[PDB]
Amino acid sequence: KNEELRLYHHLFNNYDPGSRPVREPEDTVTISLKVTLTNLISLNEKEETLTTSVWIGIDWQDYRLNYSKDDFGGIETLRVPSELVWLPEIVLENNIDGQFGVAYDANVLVYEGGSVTWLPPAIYRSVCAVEVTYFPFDWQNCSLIFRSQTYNAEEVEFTFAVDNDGKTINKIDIDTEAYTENGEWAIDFCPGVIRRHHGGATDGPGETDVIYSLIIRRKPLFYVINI
Amino acid sequence: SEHETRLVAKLFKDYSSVVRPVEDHRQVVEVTVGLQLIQLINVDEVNQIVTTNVRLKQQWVDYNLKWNPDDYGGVKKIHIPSEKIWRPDLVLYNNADGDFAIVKFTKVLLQYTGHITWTPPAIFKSYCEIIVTHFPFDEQNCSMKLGTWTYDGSVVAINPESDQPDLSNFMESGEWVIKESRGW
Amino acid sequence: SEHETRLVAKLFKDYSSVVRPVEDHRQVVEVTVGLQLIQLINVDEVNQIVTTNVRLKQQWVDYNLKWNPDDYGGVKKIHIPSEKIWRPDLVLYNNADGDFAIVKFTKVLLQYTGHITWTPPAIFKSYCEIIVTHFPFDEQNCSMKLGTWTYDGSVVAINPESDQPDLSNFMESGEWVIKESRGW
Amino acid sequence: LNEEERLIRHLFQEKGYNKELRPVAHKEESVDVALALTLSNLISLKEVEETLTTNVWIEHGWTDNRLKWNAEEFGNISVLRLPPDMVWLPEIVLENNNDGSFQISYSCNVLVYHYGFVYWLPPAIFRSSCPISVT
Amino acid sequence: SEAEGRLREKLFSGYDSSVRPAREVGDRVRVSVGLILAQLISLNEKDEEMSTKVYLDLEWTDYRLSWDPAEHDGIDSLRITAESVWLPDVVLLNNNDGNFDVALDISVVVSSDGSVRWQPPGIYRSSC
Ligand SMILES: *[C@@H]1O[C@H](CO)[C@@H](O[C@@H]2O[C@H](CO)[C@@H](O[C@@H]3O[C@H](CO[C@@H]4O[C@H](CO[C@H]5O[C@H](CO)[C@@H](O)[C@H](O)[C@@H]5O)[C@@H](O)[C@H](O)[C@@H]4O)[C@@H](O)[C@H](O[C@H]4O[C@H](CO)[C@@H](O)[C@H](O)[C@@H]4O)[C@@H]3O)[C@H](O)[C@H]2NC(C)=O)[C@H](O)[C@H]1NC(C)=O
Ligand SMILES: *[C@@H]1O[C@H](CO)[C@@H](O[C@@H]2O[C@H](CO)[C@@H](O)[C@H](O)[C@H]2NC(C)=O)[C@H](O)[C@H]1NC(C)=O
Repeated sequence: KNEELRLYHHLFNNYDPGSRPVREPEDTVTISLKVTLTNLISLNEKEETLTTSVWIGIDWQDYRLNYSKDDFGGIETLRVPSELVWLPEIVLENNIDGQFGVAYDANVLVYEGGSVTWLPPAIYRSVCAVEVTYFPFDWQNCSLIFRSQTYNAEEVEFTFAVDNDGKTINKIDIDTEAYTENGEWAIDFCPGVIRRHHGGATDGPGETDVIYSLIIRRKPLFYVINI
Repeated sequence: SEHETRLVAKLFKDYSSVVRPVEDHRQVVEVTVGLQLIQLINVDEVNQIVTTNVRLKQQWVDYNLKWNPDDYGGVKKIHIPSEKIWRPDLVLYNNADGDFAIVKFTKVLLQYTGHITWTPPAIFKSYCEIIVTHFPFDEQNCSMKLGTWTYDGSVVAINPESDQPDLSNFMESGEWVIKESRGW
Repeated sequence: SEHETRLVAKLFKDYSSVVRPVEDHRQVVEVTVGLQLIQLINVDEVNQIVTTNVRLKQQWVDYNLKWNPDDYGGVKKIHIPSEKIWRPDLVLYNNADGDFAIVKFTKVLLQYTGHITWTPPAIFKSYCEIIVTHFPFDEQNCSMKLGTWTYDGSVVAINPESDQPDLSNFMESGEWVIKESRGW
Repeated sequence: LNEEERLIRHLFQEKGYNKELRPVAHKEESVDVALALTLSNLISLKEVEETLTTNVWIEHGWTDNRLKWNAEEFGNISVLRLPPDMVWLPEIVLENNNDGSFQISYSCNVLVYHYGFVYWLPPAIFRSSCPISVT
Repeated sequence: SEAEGRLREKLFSGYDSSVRPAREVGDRVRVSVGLILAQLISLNEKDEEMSTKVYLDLEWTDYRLSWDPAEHDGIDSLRITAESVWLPDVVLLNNNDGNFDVALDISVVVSSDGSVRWQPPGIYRSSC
């Protein structure tokens, strides 16, 4: 008898994916976020659209999905479809094509101790206003803004993921070995910042998001040689 | 959050999304409609089409979706899939070649009073008569006519949330300046 | 069809597609993977994307999908929808702007021994470094990295069916000649 | 809306409405479907692709005697809005499309009147074949 | 159409649309394949693809979908949504855009002897 089936029925026979993983309503769910860029596909100046391929890494705790390996034959990880668990519903707010969500609904990994990890890949087409003044010798500042589509800052908050040494990864992660630079665009900088706002008395509930700022430089060789 | 699970099981045991959400059929559903313009994506002068990114904030009370917070562990608001409940069917009456209605069914915020706020995103492609007499120094008046496609005023009433569209989160355009905006 | 109807009803009575298809969780799922290249659709040098038409033959064994043919009128093989069963989640890691995983869910051929063959089609749009130094007489060494996105080698193992991609049903290209091909 | 809830329960659950079956007493009868077209706007006529793009509101009118009721036994209700997936539909398509969109764009509610008339006004964006005489 | 409802209920009790109809192991299902060309939309030389609009014409016998008309008010044929019956998985193998299937599933016409005729529309982009 596969112990994965026993664990799956133990964690999900009584589980509501529509309710947040909080014991009290006023509690907040802390979401650790990393964004990894695999490719910068293009920057279309005419449509002012940045097309990128990324995978988002989202970690959090769900006390209802808590189990010990000793009670389940030494299982330390359970892969399950993302549709069966509560999700923070992270979306790219500044998309230009109406596509808010991720490209592929990968399985969530449920570790012992209630830790939930979701690593969906995504293709994003985002608004990037092109500063034309020095084109083709120009550099651009394209933002990627991520926020929960449903929950306010009191319900879900964000923190950055940490590396092995514990240093906060407050930037876009890029795997150097697997990275191929865009033919026309070099990524010079990519900081990330967690913003919180609209916490005023008149405004009411607070709001938060995570903005990454790709500072990208054009390689002007084509325009130099041909035009 | 077992309180929320029990509450949601209670609210939708014998609920119907086909039926208009008021206690008596002779009453009118009062819907407050507000438009937030996020971006003026493009003006197509040839086909006479204005494409924009908008948020269509709709507010209305659902008579049957009420509860006492004290009976459910202090829960005063919840988030519900929009497909599950009755909604007004707002349509862009002057849609050019885009979607007629909302296609992104995001979650609604439901209060214990029964008040529902639903702020779906949409890309509106509207038909705007383009006068090219003074092009490139032309001024264009582009409208977005919104209404309940299948409900008349005697059953569902729509009212504006504000005299003007919300342009607080409007991204700057590199081709157009919005001088004036208004809802009637 | 009565025999196969009864067999299918038996097989999917108590089936789970969530868990891995092993008797013991400490066992590894051995998946044989073979890529067949039907067509080389396009090589976009500007955006560095290679578009190909492919069949991704995947073979494994489902422990719980076995039966005795004598108990079912001699049925030794069947065809069942792929969405009902556990599958490996092969993803093109260097996908550029297409689909990351299989989206066309064609039928799996299931043998009575539990052996599954699943040969879905796909359009792979793979990011690849394009060297234009010798264009128009350029050679391009492009790649397609495939792997189980959410499973590691300790729970699901992938092995190549062959040392080379299957080019037996490859349509000739009017722009490119495949000098060499190999899977590692 | 206690009365429309009761009326919908009566029409669809009590009497067992089957939307797969046509509204006829005998299989040999035919359902009269009345059609009208309203042109909201002519989007374009692409000459090179020979395609006409239009926005049209198709008015469909038919009779379904299974969906009749006395308005006075149900609180003077005279009309009902229903999702189109609950009722039988006369599936009309644009035969001469050239992109593969045979069907209407937005499946809006049907209006069902107490005397059995079903009114349905789905709007659609259609891309149709228009051969071009260039002479 | 109460007679049609009773006939449909009788025909689809215990019917599995995912199981190929073969009364005995080894029986082959004969599928007759024809094509009607409604329009030759284009032949794109740049993309090397032919775009056509067609109606397929598929015919096959399903022994499970047979009945005696005299026992069913003389109903000699039915029109059924294609997803409700077993279909042969006939696809355009040489499509150029990744689309293998028909444009609209529509309805099959089933005769009392189990003969099934299906004429789905298709917009196909094939490699040429
Ligand atoms: C690439 O693109 C990114 C994104 O655009 C750039 O980052 C942004 O740069 C802006 C400057 O150009 C930053 O805006 C300034 O931030 C200063 C930080 O001080 C804080 O101010 C807080 C005040 O309240 C903030 O939050 C509320 C939220 O409701 C908002 O309404 C306010 O406007 C304000 O942002 C305060 O609470 C906090 O403790 C800090 O003190 C701020 O001081 C600046 O204000 C000066 O300038 C404004 C100009 O309008 C003026 O009105 C003020 O009086 C004052 O002089 C700015 O607000 C912005 O925060 C950056 N966003 C990030 C990092 O997420 C980035 O620079 C670009 N890179 C390039 C070009 O290389
Ligand atoms: C998941 O369950 C384990 C086991 O109950 C929890 O670990 C226990 O934590 C308490 C303190 O909170 C200790 O007193 C126990 O000794 C621990 N384990 C044992 C052996 O009972 C763990 O904290 C739970 N995780 C979450 C997220 O609640």
